[PDB]
Amino acid sequence: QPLLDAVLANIRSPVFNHSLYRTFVPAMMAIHGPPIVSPVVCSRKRRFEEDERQSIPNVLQGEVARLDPKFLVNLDPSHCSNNGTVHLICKLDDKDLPSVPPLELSVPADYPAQSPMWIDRQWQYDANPFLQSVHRCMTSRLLQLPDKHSVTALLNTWAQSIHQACL
Amino acid sequence: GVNLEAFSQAISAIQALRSSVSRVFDCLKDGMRNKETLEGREKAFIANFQDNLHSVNRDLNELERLSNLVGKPSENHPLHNSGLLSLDPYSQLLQAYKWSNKLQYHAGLASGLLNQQSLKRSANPQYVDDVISRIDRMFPEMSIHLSRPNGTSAMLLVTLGKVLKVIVVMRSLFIDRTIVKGYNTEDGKLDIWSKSSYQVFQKVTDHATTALLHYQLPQMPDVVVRSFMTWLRSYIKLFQAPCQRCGKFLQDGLPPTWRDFRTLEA
Amino acid sequence: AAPGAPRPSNSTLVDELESSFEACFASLVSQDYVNGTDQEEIRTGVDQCIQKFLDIARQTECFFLQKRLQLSVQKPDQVIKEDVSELRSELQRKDALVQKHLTKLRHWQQVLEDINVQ
Amino acid sequence: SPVMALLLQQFKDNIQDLMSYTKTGCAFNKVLAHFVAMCDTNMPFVGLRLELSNLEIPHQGVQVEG
Amino acid sequence: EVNTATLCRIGQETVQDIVYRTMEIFQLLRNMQLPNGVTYHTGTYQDRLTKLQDHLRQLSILFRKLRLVYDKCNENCGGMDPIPVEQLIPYERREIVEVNKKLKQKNQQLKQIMDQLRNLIWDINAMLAMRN
Amino acid sequence: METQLQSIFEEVVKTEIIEEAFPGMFMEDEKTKLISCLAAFRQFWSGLSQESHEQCVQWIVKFIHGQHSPKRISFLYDCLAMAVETGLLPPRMVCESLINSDSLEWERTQLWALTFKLVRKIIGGVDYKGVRDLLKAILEKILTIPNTVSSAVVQQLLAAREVIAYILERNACLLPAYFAVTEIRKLYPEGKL
Repeated sequence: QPLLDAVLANIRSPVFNHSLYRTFVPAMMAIHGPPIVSPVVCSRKRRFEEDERQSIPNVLQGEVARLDPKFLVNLDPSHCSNNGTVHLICKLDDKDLPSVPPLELSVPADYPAQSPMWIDRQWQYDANPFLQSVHRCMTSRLLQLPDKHSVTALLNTWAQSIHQACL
Repeated sequence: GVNLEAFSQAISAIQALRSSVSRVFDCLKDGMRNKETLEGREKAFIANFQDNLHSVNRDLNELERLSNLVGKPSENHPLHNSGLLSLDPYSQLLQAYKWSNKLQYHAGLASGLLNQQSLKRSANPQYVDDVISRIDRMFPEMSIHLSRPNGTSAMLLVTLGKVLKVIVVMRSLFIDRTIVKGYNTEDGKLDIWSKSSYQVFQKVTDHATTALLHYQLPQMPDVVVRSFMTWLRSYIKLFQAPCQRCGKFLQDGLPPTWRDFRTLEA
Repeated sequence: AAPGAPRPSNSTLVDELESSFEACFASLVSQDYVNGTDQEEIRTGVDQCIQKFLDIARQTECFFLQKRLQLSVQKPDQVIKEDVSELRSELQRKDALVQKHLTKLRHWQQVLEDINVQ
Repeated sequence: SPVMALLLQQFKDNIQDLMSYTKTGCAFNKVLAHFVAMCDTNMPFVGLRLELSNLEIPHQGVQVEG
Repeated sequence: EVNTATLCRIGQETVQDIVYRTMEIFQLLRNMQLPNGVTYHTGTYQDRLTKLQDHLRQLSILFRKLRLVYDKCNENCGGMDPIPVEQLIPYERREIVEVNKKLKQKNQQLKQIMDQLRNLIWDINAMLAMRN
Repeated sequence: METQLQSIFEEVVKTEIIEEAFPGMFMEDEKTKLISCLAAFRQFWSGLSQESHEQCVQWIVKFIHGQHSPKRISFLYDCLAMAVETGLLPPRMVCESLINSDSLEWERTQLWALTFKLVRKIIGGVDYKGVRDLLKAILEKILTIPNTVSSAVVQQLLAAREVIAYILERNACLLPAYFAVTEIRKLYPEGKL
């Protein structure tokens, strides 16, 4: 019903938003008397210094912290520092049979991709027939993985293919 | 007298109306702090009017209106004010009323949240039973009766609305061995054990046995039999089946969680 | 000093249980007038009191269990003596139940002979 | 409601006995129980993953430390 | 006469009983209506008053015993005081064992006796099934 | 037509389905099924107005950069390269269709690396003197990049320099280099750094 104040606020185009002060605050401070509605001091520096500057994007850090201790990830030659951010050089040190460490180079944390790249595979897989079967199984599983993810999905599929294709 | 809650709601509503008026007049006492693209904060002004539209919520009180218009001049309260002027110490009565109500609600909440018991275990009367049965019989549409034809145990029968009467044998408490029989009953000369049903009432008896084994408390059989009677009386409708259609199976009856729903749903 | 990360504090977990117990009871009785109006203001206090009570009871039970384990792994002779006492108590309870059942059976034999006497 | 025919050929029989010998271990409960409970505990999780794929990181299957 | 482990168990049972008595006093306070309500003028009123009086006296004695057993457990720190096996949890006695074996044998004998007794009881229940 | 063909190809290619992906025992198709899909696609588009096939070729790229699936992108690139090797799918058309409209400079660095490895493998693409034109577009993608991107994508993005160096070095046996000069003149007007 009181659209008059609405059309008046619409009229309030000029920059001098101080006439409303003299218009309203006299009666407001008269009938309401909280001159200090917040006498608590408020002086904090918003941005002094806050940055990691000493590691990779911590997203993959928090991800890899969840994985099973049977996966041992290390650091490769420095080519995945910030943008690529991942050189998944992992060892499956556990009670199961060991194998060749995967590469699994994923992309920036935006994740418009996954990890499996398999650079050093060309000679690591075709040499051993059993490892060749392992690679075949791992490829067939990865192709059936809809939009696999950085560390969890890739490493899980790799381990399950390695310990399923034993036969 | 739930009208007290309605009047409290009206008080909260009018206080919210006053607060909204104050807030909108205070917001009008300030401009665009930092917009830099458009003073869209003026739309919040319109939003503030919505809170002023909450004044129409106070108009909802007209539905809650006409709560009290009677005689009864303050319900037997005036003793010293309208009576002996020298009797000024009256308000002690109201103080005691408030104290008792506060204690009641406090202990109620305390017992309700004390379900997390901490006692591991306990290690280092037919007249009372009939009286408990008669006291439990005090609810409407729940005509029960007992006869004890055989044994010192209790033989109790219940008939609420239909011919679906149920018998429950008790041992002065924790009445086990339930048997429901829809439309016949006490054949021969006393209660029977036919337990015949339509493949659904037998399921109801299974549910009752499950509840008895479930609602069994370590002591205080009064609360036990009270929960039992409420759980049985909750079957007065048998006409709705949420979480599914009305025909999920032969019949959809299982209110173990204070609400009926479609059967075969655990 | 309280809002910070460090928090030096002692002299608790002994009488603090009784303190927390008596806490949510003075609101019921005190040498102050009690306002004749209340609506869910008591629940906000009783829930906190009850959860603190349960927490401190669990703390005390954990302390007792820790002392139990320490003295058990240190000196299991106490555990052996406790098991012996439990066995003695079980035997005594069994003997008492047997005596009561025998008394009941003898009484029933007597009344059965009396009933058969006709 | 027609049956959505998605067989998936998902079965291990009779190599389920191999999975049984891989672990420490007269009806055939030991295999049918596995084959029913795996789906019984998987379907809720795969449904949660499907509904949660909208927000972020719907990676499924990470066991609790094995 | 150390009875230290039994003492700790008694303290645990005592705090459990304190919690249960708190629950009980709350459950008995919630049902304390107005005196001149219908009929409970003073009889049940004064009855539950004396009941809660005994409750509080017993609870005070229990708090006394709790303080005493806590002081005893504190003073019990004699020899092997640190005992770091708490964080290091793992991952003659012949006469006592023989007495335990004899007790279990007597218990098995009494168990067979109770089995015969309950067999006779089931038989009597069967007879009553034939009753009129 | 083209829309139905793309729908059929997507329904055939998208064989990945995580149906009860729990660690159950529910029980190299990457080569035989790939050839089967390639043969089905060739038999479909063989009689589907091949005159506009090149347009549909660009439509193929619509599905190329759709999924992220780096292993699947590599597999798709390999199978389409093999299909080109069967005489069908002329290479110039498919490379021209794939290079543009999906460059995504640094947006898909993995897709960039795989696409450049593919075009390097298919850099044969024998045609008339109108081949170096594609090189122009390549340089365009190198132009939309300041050399201050990231220390990680250095050898990853180096596939561009690798393929261009291969092109210009094998120009002794690949294509006349003076045409390459007159093509790169579109980048520099006789000295432009």
